[PDB]
Amino acid sequence: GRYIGPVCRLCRREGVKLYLKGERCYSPKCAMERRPYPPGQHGQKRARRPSDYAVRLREKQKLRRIYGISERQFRNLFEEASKKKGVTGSVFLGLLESRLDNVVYRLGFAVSRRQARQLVRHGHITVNGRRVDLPSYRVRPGDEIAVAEKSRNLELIRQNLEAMKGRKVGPWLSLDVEGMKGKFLRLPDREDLALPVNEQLVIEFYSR
Amino acid sequence: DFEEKMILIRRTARMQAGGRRFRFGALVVVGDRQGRVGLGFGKAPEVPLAVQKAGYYARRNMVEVPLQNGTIPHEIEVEFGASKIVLKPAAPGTGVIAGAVPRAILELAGVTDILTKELGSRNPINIAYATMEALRQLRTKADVERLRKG
Amino acid sequence: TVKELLEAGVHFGHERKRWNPKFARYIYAERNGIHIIDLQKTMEELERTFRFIEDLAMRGGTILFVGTKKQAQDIVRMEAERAGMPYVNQRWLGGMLTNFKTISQRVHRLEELEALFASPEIEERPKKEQVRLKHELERLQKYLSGFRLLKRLPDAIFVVDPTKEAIAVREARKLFIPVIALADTDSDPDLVDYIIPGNDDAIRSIQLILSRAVDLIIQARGGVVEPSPSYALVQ
Amino acid sequence: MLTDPIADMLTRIRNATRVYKESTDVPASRFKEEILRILAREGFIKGYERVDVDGKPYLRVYLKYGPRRQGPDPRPEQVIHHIRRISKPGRRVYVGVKEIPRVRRGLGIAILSTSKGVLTDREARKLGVGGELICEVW
RNA sequence: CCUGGUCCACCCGUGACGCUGAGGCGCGAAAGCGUGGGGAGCAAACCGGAUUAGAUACCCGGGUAGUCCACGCCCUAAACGAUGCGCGCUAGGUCUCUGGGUCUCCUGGGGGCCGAAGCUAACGCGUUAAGCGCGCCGCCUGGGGAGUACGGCCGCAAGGC
RNA sequence: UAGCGCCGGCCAACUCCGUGCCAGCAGCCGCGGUAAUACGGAGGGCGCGAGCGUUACCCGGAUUCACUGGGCGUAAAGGGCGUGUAGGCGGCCUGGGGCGUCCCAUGUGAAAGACCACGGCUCAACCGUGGGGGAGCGUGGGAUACGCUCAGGCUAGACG
Ligand SMILES: [K+]
Ligand SMILES: [K+]
Ligand SMILES: [K+]
Ligand SMILES: [K+]
Ligand SMILES: [K+]
Ligand SMILES: [K+]
Ligand SMILES: [K+]
Ligand SMILES: [Mg+2]
Ligand SMILES: [Mg+2]
Ligand SMILES: [Mg+2]
Ligand SMILES: [Mg+2]
Ligand SMILES: [Mg+2]
Ligand SMILES: [Mg+2]
Ligand SMILES: [Mg+2]
Ligand SMILES: [Mg+2]
Ligand SMILES: [Mg+2]
Ligand SMILES: [Mg+2]
Ligand SMILES: [Mg+2]
Ligand SMILES: [Mg+2]
Ligand SMILES: [Mg+2]
Ligand SMILES: [Mg+2]
Ligand SMILES: [Mg+2]
Ligand SMILES: [Mg+2]
Ligand SMILES: [Mg+2]
Ligand SMILES: [Mg+2]
Ligand SMILES: [Mg+2]
Ligand SMILES: [Mg+2]
Ligand SMILES: [Mg+2]
Ligand SMILES: [Mg+2]
Ligand SMILES: [Mg+2]
Ligand SMILES: [Mg+2]
Ligand SMILES: [Mg+2]
Ligand SMILES: [Mg+2]
Ligand SMILES: [Mg+2]
Ligand SMILES: [Mg+2]
Ligand SMILES: [Mg+2]
Ligand SMILES: [Mg+2]
Ligand SMILES: [Mg+2]
Ligand SMILES: [Mg+2]
Ligand SMILES: [Mg+2]
Ligand SMILES: [Mg+2]
Ligand SMILES: [Mg+2]
Ligand SMILES: [Mg+2]
Ligand SMILES: [Mg+2]
Ligand SMILES: [Mg+2]
Ligand SMILES: [Mg+2]
Ligand SMILES: [Mg+2]
Ligand SMILES: [Mg+2]
Ligand SMILES: [Mg+2]
Ligand SMILES: [Mg+2]
Ligand SMILES: [Mg+2]
Ligand SMILES: [Mg+2]
Ligand SMILES: [Mg+2]
Ligand SMILES: [Mg+2]
Ligand SMILES: [Mg+2]
Ligand SMILES: [Mg+2]
Ligand SMILES: [Mg+2]
Ligand SMILES: [Mg+2]
Ligand SMILES: [Mg+2]
Ligand SMILES: [Mg+2]
Ligand SMILES: [Mg+2]
Ligand SMILES: [Mg+2]
Ligand SMILES: [Mg+2]
Ligand SMILES: [Mg+2]
Ligand SMILES: [Mg+2]
Ligand SMILES: [Mg+2]
Ligand SMILES: [Mg+2]
Ligand SMILES: [Mg+2]
Ligand SMILES: [Mg+2]
Ligand SMILES: [Mg+2]
Ligand SMILES: [Mg+2]
Ligand SMILES: [Mg+2]
Ligand SMILES: [Mg+2]
Ligand SMILES: [Mg+2]
Ligand SMILES: [Mg+2]
Ligand SMILES: [Mg+2]
Ligand SMILES: [Mg+2]
Ligand SMILES: [Zn+2]
Repeated sequence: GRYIGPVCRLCRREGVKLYLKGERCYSPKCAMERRPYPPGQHGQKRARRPSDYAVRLREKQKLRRIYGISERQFRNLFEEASKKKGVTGSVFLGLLESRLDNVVYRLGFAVSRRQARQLVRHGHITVNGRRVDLPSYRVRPGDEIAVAEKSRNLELIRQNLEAMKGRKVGPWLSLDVEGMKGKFLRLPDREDLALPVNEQLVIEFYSR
Repeated sequence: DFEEKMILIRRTARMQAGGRRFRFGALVVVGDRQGRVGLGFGKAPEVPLAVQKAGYYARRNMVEVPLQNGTIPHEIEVEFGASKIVLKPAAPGTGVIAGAVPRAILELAGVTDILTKELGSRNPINIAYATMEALRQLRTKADVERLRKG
Repeated sequence: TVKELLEAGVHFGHERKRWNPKFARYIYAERNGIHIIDLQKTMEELERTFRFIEDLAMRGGTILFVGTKKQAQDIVRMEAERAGMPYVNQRWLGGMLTNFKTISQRVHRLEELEALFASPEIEERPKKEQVRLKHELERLQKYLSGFRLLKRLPDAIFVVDPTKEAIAVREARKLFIPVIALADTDSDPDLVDYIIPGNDDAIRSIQLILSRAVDLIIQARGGVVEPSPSYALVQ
Repeated sequence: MLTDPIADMLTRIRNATRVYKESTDVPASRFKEEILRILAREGFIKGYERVDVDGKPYLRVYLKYGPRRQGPDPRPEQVIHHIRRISKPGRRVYVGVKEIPRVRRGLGIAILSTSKGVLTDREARKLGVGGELICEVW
């Protein structure tokens, strides 16, 4: 499914500016920079005080639509995190960040997460030399996420890695722009992520 | 400095020659999330006045909660009327698992991980009073050894 | 401060009935169906009570004297008309402490009417108001005679009969105000923070206790005052 | 007669402390005395002593209370907030060493009768033996 | 006249002989049944008089079974404190019945009222607990259908469990 | 290739028209008799997505058969009362036994499954390897506070 369709309507409905197109969510064209109200005929009307279930559902939907992961994989990852020892929320965020498509996005190979998903699915991304075409692939600490030697001549990768010159990467990632590769150093901490999501709200949403 | 959240708002009715006349009641919890909570039930002919009065009464009735790493020091069990509240400490990463009323009361108290259960009557007023008395009957190890000095 | 042997008539309590079991610790024995107070525990508690009174007085605190038993009214009305501790004499109005702001508004109206009768505005707005406000000021002075001195909540209260003045005691408990009281056998000592186990019906007991207490108050602030002119109220 | 003398003693202590009594007399027995040893050791009571009533031996338990509190209800806080018999006649409760409960997550005690005497939850756990779960006190 | 229970005082005797109690067994208001007797008053059914729109009622005049007795059945109830029994523990005040005692009063048993703590959804309970505990038995699991049907046991029947 | 359900409250999502206790909807409360956010259609929205709904069944919530964990004055519930059989329960002290109870050691607890770790199919599902377990029962040895039993003693219960 992948929800494929309009994206900045989620930028509007969630009330927080999301980055689903990469660019144009920074440019004054996101429609969140100019239309912050939710979509539909009844978007500009006075909003009623939402229920607690409303708040938790909206927060979980925000966190899910940020990564573009379906409800099935999302709930499975949450249950997997809850089975493990440690804080459920931080482990859940580390699991979501460990996805191959999200790592490709974080490493600057793609401008958006869905563009990264298409780059992975089409075999333009390799892991430790071997080609991997699975967005749900879990990257372990130490894996070298590289670009296919046959794909390093493509225009989009040239553009993205030409813009990545001088740009800093996450504290848990390393980037080699000349070799067009990177390394997943460690699992990111909660302080490492600046996501506008309260993970405890999602934990309480699935606690029901 | 003080967070304020309403539990429930209801409209009661008294009978008078001519018809029924309404009066609004509202529960309000106030907390600094540092270990202090307060519960208040305010009644007024209109809703905003009732909410303000409940906030005043809540700020007037405070309870110091002995938090121990975001959780409770020991499991408690309080019967208020027919409503029973059961509280139990939890390890971090668990979250607050409670009904709406106790979740709000404990969140405003500064609790982050706890396990609760409502038994008997599910009345929100009595459940709130039972949770308040539960937080009031909390003792620390320091308090325990203080009571057994002799 | 020299009331060791001069306690003549304080040991007499109430009858066998109309007592409180919690007072049994402060009772010596029963002579002719009348509870008699233990003479030793009387001064035993008097030490601590008068020590608290001295500590609170030398710090500049205010004590509210409450008396309505019709046997201590004329005594409290002058023992508190000494060093400026206020008093309540005719009857204790519900909410004088918990609803202190509204009673202070009543006091504002009292001094307002006192200012109107001090200004030449008495003649305007003719005799109808000149009688209405006259009676209003009369009853305001009747009820708020000593209470008008309280600018804020008192730091302690003094009671003559905590059973007769139970409402004032309860209001003091609600506001965490210390409760000093001359308790008898018909009262609950647990509610009293500083107990004085004496008699509440006799006039000499009340006169002795309150006179020595106000003397201790003025002694804590220096300038020992002459003996109180309450002896003539023996009648 | 008394069906459960131990529960009778526990209820005597409960009813005594609930009215803030000075001491309470319970019909004396070596078992009750060995329990009162644990009580006075853990600070729930000021102590106990053997006494004699008109013809028969009793045990005076001297109760313990907190400081007098402020505001309404100045009655002090109870030192024995809760004392409940567990292994009653007709349903006797025996637990292994790995089945000894932790009362109030440590703030309470559990009195056990084991083959090595009358112990507490932590005492029996340190000794490594279980037995009859007499009562829980906290 | 025969006879049961119970309370107190003395501290005399036995030495845990105790508590509860599925079944079983017996007692069990009134009404009702059988046999015999009795039958004043009352009185189902019934005979009438009124009232009423009608009055198979209330009101009025009569009146049988019955009410009564002996013997044998029947096993029901708002059989009610709508609160099973026993023991211990937990403020008092007042009224009363009944003992004992240094007989203003104390102490023991019983019957009421008000109330400490406490309990209760509340009303209320509160040393005669509905409080705090322990032991044992009985019973409850939404309302109607229904205390009906079936089966069994009991009963002369009505009918009961 | 994108579909399916929902948008009165529980429960996330609102307007227009049609209809007029009609036609219908409905898990529960309930909605419709002229201006329906509940019927029917449309627009819009919410939720999932190669699925979405429905029905049936099981556990859950349900502390609503209450061992953990409920009750019986007035809400369902104390037997009409007693006598008493079996059964359940048993005041204080000493000793013997060691049945209940407890402890140690040991055997048993197949594999698969479950849990944890690593690894193999590009991931996963799936699978492999290793690790950790565990009540119960058998055996040997030990403990005796409590419950039990036996023997004796005491008088506070009980009876005389
Ligand atoms: K290719
Ligand atoms: K309670
Ligand atoms: K005949
Ligand atoms: K009945
Ligand atoms: K007599
Ligand atoms: K039609
Ligand atoms: K519709
Ligand atoms: Mg977790
Ligand atoms: Mg977990
Ligand atoms: Mg505290
Ligand atoms: Mg209850
Ligand atoms: Mg319920
Ligand atoms: Mg319900
Ligand atoms: Mg075992
Ligand atoms: Mg430690
Ligand atoms: Mg003898
Ligand atoms: Mg003998
Ligand atoms: Mg019997
Ligand atoms: Mg029977
Ligand atoms: Mg009969
Ligand atoms: Mg008859
Ligand atoms: Mg006959
Ligand atoms: Mg005949
Ligand atoms: Mg006649
Ligand atoms: Mg007729
Ligand atoms: Mg008529
Ligand atoms: Mg006619
Ligand atoms: Mg007649
Ligand atoms: Mg005749
Ligand atoms: Mg006949
Ligand atoms: Mg009756
Ligand atoms: Mg009955
Ligand atoms: Mg009933
Ligand atoms: Mg009874
Ligand atoms: Mg009596
Ligand atoms: Mg009463
Ligand atoms: Mg009370
Ligand atoms: Mg009341
Ligand atoms: Mg009782
Ligand atoms: Mg039924
Ligand atoms: Mg039914
Ligand atoms: Mg029926
Ligand atoms: Mg019948
Ligand atoms: Mg039949
Ligand atoms: Mg037959
Ligand atoms: Mg018939
Ligand atoms: Mg018939
Ligand atoms: Mg029948
Ligand atoms: Mg809604
Ligand atoms: Mg529909
Ligand atoms: Mg269904
Ligand atoms: Mg129309
Ligand atoms: Mg319309
Ligand atoms: Mg509609
Ligand atoms: Mg649509
Ligand atoms: Mg399906
Ligand atoms: Mg179900
Ligand atoms: Mg269940
Ligand atoms: Mg449950
Ligand atoms: Mg059911
Ligand atoms: Mg149970
Ligand atoms: Mg129930
Ligand atoms: Mg009965
Ligand atoms: Mg037997
Ligand atoms: Mg027997
Ligand atoms: Mg024994
Ligand atoms: Mg036996
Ligand atoms: Mg032995
Ligand atoms: Mg053995
Ligand atoms: Mg296995
Ligand atoms: Mg399982
Ligand atoms: Mg692998
Ligand atoms: Mg093992
Ligand atoms: Mg063995
Ligand atoms: Mg031995
Ligand atoms: Mg013997
Ligand atoms: Mg005798
Ligand atoms: Zn955008």
